[PDB]
Amino acid sequence: RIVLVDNKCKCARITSRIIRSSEDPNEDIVERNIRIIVPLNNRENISDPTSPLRTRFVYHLSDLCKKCDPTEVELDNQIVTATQSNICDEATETCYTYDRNKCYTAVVPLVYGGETKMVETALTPDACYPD
Amino acid sequence: CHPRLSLHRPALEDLLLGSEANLTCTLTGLRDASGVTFTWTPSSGKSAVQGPPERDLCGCYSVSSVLPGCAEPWNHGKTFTCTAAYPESKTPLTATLSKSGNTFRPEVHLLPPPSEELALNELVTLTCLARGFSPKDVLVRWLQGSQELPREKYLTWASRQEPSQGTTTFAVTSILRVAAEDWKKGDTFSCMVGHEALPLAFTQKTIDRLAGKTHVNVSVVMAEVDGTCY
Amino acid sequence: CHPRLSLHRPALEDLLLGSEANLTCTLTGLRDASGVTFTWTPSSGKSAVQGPPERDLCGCYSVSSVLPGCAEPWNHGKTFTCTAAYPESKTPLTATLSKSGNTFRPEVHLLPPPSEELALNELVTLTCLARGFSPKDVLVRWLQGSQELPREKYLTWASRQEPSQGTTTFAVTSILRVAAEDWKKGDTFSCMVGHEALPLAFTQKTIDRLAGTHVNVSVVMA
Amino acid sequence: CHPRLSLHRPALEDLLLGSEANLTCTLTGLRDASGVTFTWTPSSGKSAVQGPPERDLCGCYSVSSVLPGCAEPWNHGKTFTCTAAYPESKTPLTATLSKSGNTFRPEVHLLPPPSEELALNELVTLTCLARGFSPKDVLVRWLQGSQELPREKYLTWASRQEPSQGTTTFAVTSILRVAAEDWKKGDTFSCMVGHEALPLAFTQKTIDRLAGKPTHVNVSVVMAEVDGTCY
Amino acid sequence: CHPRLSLHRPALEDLLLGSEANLTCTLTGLRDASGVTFTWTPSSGKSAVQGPPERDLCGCYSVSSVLPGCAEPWNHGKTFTCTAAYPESKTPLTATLSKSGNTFRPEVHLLPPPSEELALNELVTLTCLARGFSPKDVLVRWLQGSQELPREKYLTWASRQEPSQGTTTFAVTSILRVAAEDWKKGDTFSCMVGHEALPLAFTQKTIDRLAGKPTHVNVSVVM
Amino acid sequence: SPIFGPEEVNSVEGNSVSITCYYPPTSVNRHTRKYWCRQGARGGCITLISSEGYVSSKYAGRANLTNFPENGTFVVNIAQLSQDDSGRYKCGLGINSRGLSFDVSLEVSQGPGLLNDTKVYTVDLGRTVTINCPFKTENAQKRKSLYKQIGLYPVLVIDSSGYVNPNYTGRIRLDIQGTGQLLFSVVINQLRLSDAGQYLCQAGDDSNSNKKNADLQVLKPEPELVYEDLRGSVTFHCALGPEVANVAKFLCRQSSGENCDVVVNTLGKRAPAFEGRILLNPQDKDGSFSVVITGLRKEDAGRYLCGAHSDGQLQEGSPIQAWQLFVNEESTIPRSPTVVKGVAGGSVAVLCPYNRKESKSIKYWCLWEGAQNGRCPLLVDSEGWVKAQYEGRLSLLEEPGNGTFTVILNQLTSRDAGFYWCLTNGDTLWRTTVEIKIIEGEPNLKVPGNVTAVLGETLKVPCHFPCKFSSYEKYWCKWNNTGCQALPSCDENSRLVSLTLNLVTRADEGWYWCGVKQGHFYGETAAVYVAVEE
Amino acid sequence: PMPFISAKSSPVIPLDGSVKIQCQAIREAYLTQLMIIKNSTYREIGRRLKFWNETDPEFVIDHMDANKAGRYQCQYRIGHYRFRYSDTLELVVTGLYGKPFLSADRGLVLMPGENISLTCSSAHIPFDRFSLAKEGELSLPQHQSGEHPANFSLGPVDLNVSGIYRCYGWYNRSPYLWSFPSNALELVVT
Amino acid sequence: PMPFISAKSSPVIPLDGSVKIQCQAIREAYLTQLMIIKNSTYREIGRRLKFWNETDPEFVIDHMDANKAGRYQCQYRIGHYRFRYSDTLELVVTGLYGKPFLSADRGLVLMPGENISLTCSSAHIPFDRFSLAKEGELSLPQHQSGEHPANFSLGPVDLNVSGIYRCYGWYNRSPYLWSFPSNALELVVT
Ligand SMILES: *[C@@H]1O[C@H](CO)[C@@H](O[C@@H]2O[C@H](CO)[C@@H](O)[C@H](O)[C@H]2NC(C)=O)[C@H](O)[C@H]1NC(C)=O
Ligand SMILES: *[C@@H]1O[C@H](CO)[C@@H](O[C@@H]2O[C@H](CO)[C@@H](O)[C@H](O)[C@H]2NC(C)=O)[C@H](O)[C@H]1NC(C)=O
Ligand SMILES: *[C@@H]1O[C@H](CO)[C@@H](O)[C@H](O)[C@H]1NC(C)=O
Ligand SMILES: *[C@@H]1O[C@H](CO)[C@@H](O)[C@H](O)[C@H]1NC(C)=O
Repeated sequence: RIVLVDNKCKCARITSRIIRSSEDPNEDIVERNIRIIVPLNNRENISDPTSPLRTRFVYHLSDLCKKCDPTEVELDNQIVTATQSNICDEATETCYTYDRNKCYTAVVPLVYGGETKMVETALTPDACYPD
Repeated sequence: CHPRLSLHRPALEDLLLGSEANLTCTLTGLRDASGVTFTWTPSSGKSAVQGPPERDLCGCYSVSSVLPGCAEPWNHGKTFTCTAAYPESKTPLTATLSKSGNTFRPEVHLLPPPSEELALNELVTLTCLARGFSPKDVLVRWLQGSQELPREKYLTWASRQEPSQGTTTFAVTSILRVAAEDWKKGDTFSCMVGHEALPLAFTQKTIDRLAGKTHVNVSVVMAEVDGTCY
Repeated sequence: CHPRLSLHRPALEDLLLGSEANLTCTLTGLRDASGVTFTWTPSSGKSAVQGPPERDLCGCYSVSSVLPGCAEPWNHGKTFTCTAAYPESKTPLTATLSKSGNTFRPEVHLLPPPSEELALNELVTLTCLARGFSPKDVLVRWLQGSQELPREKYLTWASRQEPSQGTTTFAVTSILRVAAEDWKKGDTFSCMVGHEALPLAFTQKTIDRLAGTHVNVSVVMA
Repeated sequence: CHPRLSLHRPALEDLLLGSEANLTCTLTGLRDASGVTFTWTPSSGKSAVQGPPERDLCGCYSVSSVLPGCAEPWNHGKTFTCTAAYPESKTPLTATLSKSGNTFRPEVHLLPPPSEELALNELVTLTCLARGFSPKDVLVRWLQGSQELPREKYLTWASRQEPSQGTTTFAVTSILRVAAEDWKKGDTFSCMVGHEALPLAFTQKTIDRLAGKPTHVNVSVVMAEVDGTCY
Repeated sequence: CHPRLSLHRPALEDLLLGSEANLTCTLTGLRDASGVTFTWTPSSGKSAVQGPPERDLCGCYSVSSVLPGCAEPWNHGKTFTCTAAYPESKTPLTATLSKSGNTFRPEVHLLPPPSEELALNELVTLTCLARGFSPKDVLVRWLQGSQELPREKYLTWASRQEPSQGTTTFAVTSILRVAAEDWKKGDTFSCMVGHEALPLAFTQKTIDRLAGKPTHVNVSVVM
Repeated sequence: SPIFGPEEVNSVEGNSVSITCYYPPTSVNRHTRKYWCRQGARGGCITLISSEGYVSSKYAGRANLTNFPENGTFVVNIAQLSQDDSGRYKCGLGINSRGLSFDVSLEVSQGPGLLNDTKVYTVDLGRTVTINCPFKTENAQKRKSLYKQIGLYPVLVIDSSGYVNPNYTGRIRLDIQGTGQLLFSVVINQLRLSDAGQYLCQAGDDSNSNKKNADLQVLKPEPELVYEDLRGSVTFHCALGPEVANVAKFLCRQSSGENCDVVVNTLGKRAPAFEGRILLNPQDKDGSFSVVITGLRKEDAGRYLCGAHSDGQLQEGSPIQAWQLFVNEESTIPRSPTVVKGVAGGSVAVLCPYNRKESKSIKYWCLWEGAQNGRCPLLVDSEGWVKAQYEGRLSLLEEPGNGTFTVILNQLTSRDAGFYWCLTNGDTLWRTTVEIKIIEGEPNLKVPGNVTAVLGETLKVPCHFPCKFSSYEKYWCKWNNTGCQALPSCDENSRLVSLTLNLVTRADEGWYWCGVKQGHFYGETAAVYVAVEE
Repeated sequence: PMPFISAKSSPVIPLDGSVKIQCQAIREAYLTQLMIIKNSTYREIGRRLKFWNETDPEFVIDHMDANKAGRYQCQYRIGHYRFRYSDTLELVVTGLYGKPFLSADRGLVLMPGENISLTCSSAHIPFDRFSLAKEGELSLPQHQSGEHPANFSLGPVDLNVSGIYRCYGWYNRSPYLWSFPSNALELVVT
Repeated sequence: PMPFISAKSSPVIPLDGSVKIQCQAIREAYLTQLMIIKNSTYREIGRRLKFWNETDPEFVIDHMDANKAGRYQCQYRIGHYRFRYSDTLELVVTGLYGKPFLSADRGLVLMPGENISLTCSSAHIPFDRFSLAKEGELSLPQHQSGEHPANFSLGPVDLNVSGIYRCYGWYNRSPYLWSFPSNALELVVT
């Protein structure tokens, strides 16, 4: 099962496989599985006050599979760096689930003594430790 | 009575919100006057002030000494020892301490108001529960949307050691009375809990009028499925 | 020290659950005069007894007087007057105490555990909140099914005055962490709050699973 | 015929693969002789290539000169002022050109083989359609796996401007034929499109039988009421 | 300048859409009088009048002869040789006219739009690929539904020769960009490719949304 | 997935056990809660102990979970085990319901006791064992035999008349030592796995029949868990006993069909897949050699059975030593190029990575060489030693200095291709293998040949470069034993970067370079020699 | 023997009107043209390029006038040079001359076994001929006369004869120019 | 009038035994104590704290001893001040004196209409009284004599009267301390 994409921030796992048959070589099987985890306890944006819950989740197969990381290709005698997709414009995508391996903080006003302080909280505490 | 000396750790508010947190050593049980001398292990700009004496229980002089600028060493873990020497003594009193080890991270929780409080439709009670941390020092705050609620509009209790199911752990609870019309309008209420062990020294849990549910329905489209994934 | 006289109401625990409820009149700061007279003008019912001195603030001969059998008069609503004296001045020390009115029953709410605790399959926290009672006193206790839990298996906070504007009311909170196996078995867990304003003197509320959910999902696939 | 001067932009293939930004300035219609002179404003390469007096149809004489260069001045927006002073003109003429502005990046599309072409199981066509790029020039190269194929195995069309949907844009196609066994086996074919407007000046799109239209899809939706991180 | 003779053929558009199949056997370059004489080996009796006497680029006189009264009824494959004359030296100029065989029928495929352009829900780019015809002559027309789109509604590249083994073949492509709403509604687009090798002189391929029947999408939901 | 621990742990009642589970040292993992649950019939982990201060009532006082971030592991020390602990626990991280766990089937069994009529004997597979059995003094010269109670009936395996069973040919001996001894010993060499069971003694067919039941059990090796990264390296310190210090050592690899697939023998054998990346160091006095396998991959994880045999193949009677390799696949090792194409006469510049913690160590560049069991000698070291044969045409610069160092090798030839390794002096050692393929073509940087100058004469030497390199910085870096250093300061145009030497002295003679670098990363280079004559 | 050409509207189209014409589609035709016969020659007015299998070639003519009236025919291109023709159709224009007068000698409720004759004529118009047109007919009327007292005999009428009838003038010099509609009569048969 | 109290185990119990005693649930009673009777005083022996509406409170006593035997009464608590009580049962100790001898004048197969009397006596014990217990009874036996030849008449026996009969000594000074079970008699009535 060759994994095609594991989009963490939208949390879609797309895998593919080929099932052949030793007869009539036109009924070949190409199977693609898309597993989607849909949160029911996450705000629309990643912020505290926002659209108390998100009820509409849209999953476009053309944005799950995007790869906005350059690769190296050797054409004739030289290696050249090349992108691999068009729709990865600089990021601003709004995806649903949290990234287990990435920080997600927030900033909140508070009062201390004779001053106001804009404290930084931790919406995902495990992944935010300065090491 | 018998003189007593103890080192009091800085208040958690100044630790998690204040740049500088002082460390104090308090003394009691004086005999006739206060001619005490206070010394500490470090001497990097320790411009400590002796201060004036006070009155203890049933009458007795008592003076305490404060060392400011004990934030960076506190993070590092330096040992702080306060030594007190009064004229009516032969061996000065010592009290040593250091930043506590074996810390744990609170498991903050928000609870929606009970259904039996929505029926009366006058005021609803929101509960915050910060549970399961080793050092008893915890901070609780509430917010309406993104704006902080006044410190007098919610009740926060004291940090108590919950029964030991492992290491010794501490729990705190707080409640807030909020308008039923405001609750139903669509405002979101947050509880921010602060601690030493927490990653960024703070965390928060937010709740709204839909959280805890019901018959909420959601839609997913999955536009193109046979769409040349690459 | 400084002389000081005070009178403390009977505890709610022994009044509601115990057999005999005391009534402590305490005098402190004397530091002498072991022959202190403790008498009450309501010289009726039971006979007042004395109490040995103890150390208070390292310099006070704290003396306490206790009057067993005070449950019935307390419920009736008698007014108690404690009297004492010291050899310093020519005036005695007198204090008064009576059961206050304007009592409001608590509004007991047993909240469910948060959903972020059932995933870890560890102890799940049930919280019980009692709100809106006038007298500072209150009992909170827990039951798992039909049996009480020893007071070391759960945590109860003190009763605190709930910041309000209309009237003075006090609220208390408790949490009991029950094994996730117990919570998922289907067992019922209840919190009893005892009070004097309640005509029944004890209100209990219960929660379990399957109390109070259903999500409909629409798929399109173009 | 008529003495006319023109300038040509540097060939893209010599600009993307390497850095040789060699220009071209062509004068056509020499009156009687080949007594022409050339001059560029940035006279750094004083040994400019003076092309031989080549002939053309209908008794036409042309002298095309090539200035060797590098991608640095060209991509930095340099100004070129090739001239000519053929005797038949009483006043020298000048030509000017430079890097084009307002460039849109191509939207490369690698399209799998058509549905009915796979039935024959003899050869399959892979199309690489660039689209929307404003400058006329673009490079299309093809790879089978990681080894680039020779330019003699695929057909690539010109860049003909597409009908004006507001602004002027171009588009090119490039078919590459593959043994059907290679496709049905599971090899991966890539199309590399190189255009000036792109950030890296290169992009690629890779397709294999797994990254095409699948005959069956099994989609499972999982709800996460507790917390959305999905380890 | 230098005189020369060239014989053309009618454009495929005229052959497949009208009766203006007028051959041409013209001369480029002329600096003498009108001493022109044209002869065609066919003697069908049609009109072979001289066309417009005009000039060409670079101050050259060009005389063109057409076949207005004949629509090229040479399905048998006539030689149709034309010879010109001039007052120049004693060497008349004759043209070469022959019919190339080995005609190959075009193979036309209509490619559904790329998914990325479907997602943006603005437009979709339907591509028509005509590959594998021996004569380098083909014309591509588009239809939306049943109405033939105007010639400014699409784009077409030239006809280029494709790499192969031994046999020679050409190819061409075209793109029709249509608003995403039109594609999603279900409106059926079509590509017509006209080539000589086809018995009916036109091949049609139709494409519309929901063209993939054999797909077996499966949706399951768990808790 | 990435969590690795003992796939099966064995122990006995009331005996402490320790389960080590490895995880990536990512900052998220080290601070994520580590649990140790026990899946049951309800399909849900019931966390039994966690790193967030929770110990179950049952595991209270008899267990503790301690997590070491530096190693990247956590240990679950469980005391006072019982047969009821036999089950499939799960290591892991974070929320139980997710899939970041590693199933661990811990099984325990009750020990013996109260049985004084039966003996026991446990020894490592393929070793030598002996059992001593007495016979009654009444039997002076009487038959002595060993009976094997196989199932329904017993069979003779050895007698006193020289009879030897076909199943024990040449590896079983009966011994009657002198000094007035009336006790017989049975010694078996090269123990197998087909001899476990109960044996009996017998002294003739007389009424004495001094029998004594005994038991024979063979213990397999315990896999020593190794948790390495993708494209990293593994080391096997095979230290078998001295008694097999002169036998042919082999390094098998188990599979599904329990069939060996030898990776590296001591008889000059080696699997094609592991070509050019596996060493075989010579054994020391006691036999302690190291087998290094670099260039780890997805399929290079499995059970390795390093042992000894006469022919070098796994067979019954061979002492072995098991292992278990787990390739992380969540590797933090940069995926540097594995193949470098060099142009004959041109040059390369290979960026060899290391760990940023050992930036102060010293580096090594090793030409891999086969033609033996395996070898890997140094060519250049960071301290300033350069091989004799590679003078002037090799350098190892610590210029990137942030987890990588460059190795520059110019004057490539057809004999300069092949695998190469990079080494350091640190503990966290990745032996990244890079292959140099030689391709025929014109070097980008033109060398001009090696030049001679007269004493005290200014010498000008230019080297031409493409203007694709015009963007890159251009340098010369006169070569020295410790390391070449760019000469102090030179191209008028897109080509011809020059060097000028005002005077020529005996110290100036030697090798010089000309090359390019992209700020801090180096590239193609060419080399020349400057000689002095009079 | 030939493809049929129908008109989706009545062949008597008034001035500044519209009409839709449908020809019998043949799949083997890749081009279909509408030809108007004038001066014994063809003239293309509508072209359709398609392989019709489900629908049929529908052409629309708007602003009906004398120039556009006449004989229409669909010409199909089969193969490289083959041509397949169809039947002819006629289109006329109404509203160029005055309305004649039409009457009947019966009560317009004649029994199915009765005979009714219609007289159409004009007094102030030199109309050479007259034509009786029944409303709703998609084909040109077959009832015409040559004399001034245009007589139309129906004989043994039946239910199919029921309908609305009108009369239109007809000039021999203007074959396809018809006059304004005359008074309408409902010749209901029951 | 008063809520009942019952024992789920047989009142007869040897040394080191256990018995479960059940009270009656009262809806408003927020406490249910199982009390003791000794010198007309109350000493807590059990306490169940719950508003009982679904099941009756039960109290289990183990390690039965001489001090534990006696009178048991169930006391509730209504409201803040109201007290209420329940019935009173008795539990006794057995097995501290010699086992008396029991005999039957009949054959132990007495018909349902016959009369059978049981004689319990001992020769080496000064037993003041004797008690005749029957197996299966959940409360104290109602048969007890005063003379050394303790006679217990059954009169018109029936099916319900059938069972196992035993005799136990009884001292006036120690009501809740009995002797070992006597020789069981299987009085079967058929
Ligand atoms: C761009 O055009 C220039 C025109 O001079 C080419 O430069 C010549 O390249 C050839 C290749 O061998 C050399 O022999 C000549 O000496 C070069 N000319 C000069 C003046 O040096 C250059 O090669 C062209 N670029 C490409 C990529 O073809
Ligand atoms: C470069 O000049 C030196 C001058 O000593 C020549 O010497 C040999 O260089 C090669 C390098 O490939 C060494 O392996 C030999 O050991 C050198 N010779 C001696 C005697 O040490 C060298 O031939 C010149 N390079 C050429 C001609 O390509
Ligand atoms: C520490 O002591 C200094 C000196 O009195 C004071 O200015 C400062 O506010 C103190 N900081 C604390 C108590 O955090
Ligand atoms: C009085 O207080 C003591 C100790 O708090 C308690 O044990 C006792 O039950 C109370 N009542 C009486 C009557 O002693």
